[PDB]
Formats: sequence, structure tokens, C-alpha cells
Amino acid sequence: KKMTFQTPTDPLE
Amino acid sequence: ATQRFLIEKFSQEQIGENIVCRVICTTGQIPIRDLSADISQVLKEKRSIKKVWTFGRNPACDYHLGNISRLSNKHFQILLGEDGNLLLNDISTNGTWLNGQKVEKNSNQLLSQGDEITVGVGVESDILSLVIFINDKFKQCLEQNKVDRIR
Repeated sequence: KKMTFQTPTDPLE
Repeated sequence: ATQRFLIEKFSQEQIGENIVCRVICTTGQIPIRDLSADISQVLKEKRSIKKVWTFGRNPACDYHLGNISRLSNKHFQILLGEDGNLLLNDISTNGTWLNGQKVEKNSNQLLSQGDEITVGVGVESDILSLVIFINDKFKQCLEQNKVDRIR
């Protein structure tokens, strides 16, 4: 599965 | 006659049997749909809210989009009630946008005429816009908000 980001939360940085 | 009726069907009787608001994607991604609420239920039920629509990539959602990771199952939700107006409730994991202006999630906002909601913000190439069309016919009935008890 690794990391199937169902919905990315925008990696703000 | 069906040939002409098919064309005439567009101009003839205007749609709005009990339609609240119509969602139309201008960016060309999601198929147009018609949101509606029963007047009797709204006029009879004078509570906090009447009927609310949930939009997103979820097949449950009152609105089924295409398939954008930037969007959540239920990216946004629309509520109908109060009195004779409409409210827009964002419910996305990343956020819901209004004409380029990001609004507060799970927050109620006063609907706008032909308003537009943008979603999937983060990448200029990963944003999707949506246009909301308010039914003039519906507003007419709600505008009066009077029980048609006249025989």
C-alpha cells in the first residue's frame, strides 16, 4: 500500500 | 415530433419543479446536476436547516465528481433553509474555494448568484472549479414564503 494518500492535506512548509 | 421536441425541450417549460440550486462545472470535469428541496418540507419545517447536499469523489455524496486526489470523498456540502436563501458549507480535507477566495471549512456562507466554488488547491494544474446556479423559480416561492391557502 505504501501510502495511498486518499486526500493529500497539502504539505505546507 | 421527438426531433423538434428534443430541441424545444430546452426552451419550452423551464426546469424548476422543486429545484434549489444547480451545480455546473465550468472547468469541464464533472457532469451538471440539479439540487432540489421540497417546498412543503421547507415551509412546513422551520428549523435550523432543511436539506443539505454533500459533494465530492464519494459515490454516496449527493454529488459525484470525477476522481481527483486533491479532493475529498465529500469535498463540499450545501445547506438549504434559514428562510428563503441558500448556504454553502465547505467540507474538504484541503479546503474549499470561492472565486479564488478560500473560505472557512465546515462554515456556512451566504450563497451568491451564479457563484463558483474552486477545489483541489495546491497546484495551479490541480485545481477544479464549479459554478452554482440558483433557480429563479424557487426563489419566487421562497420569496413569498406564504402558504398558498387561497382557493
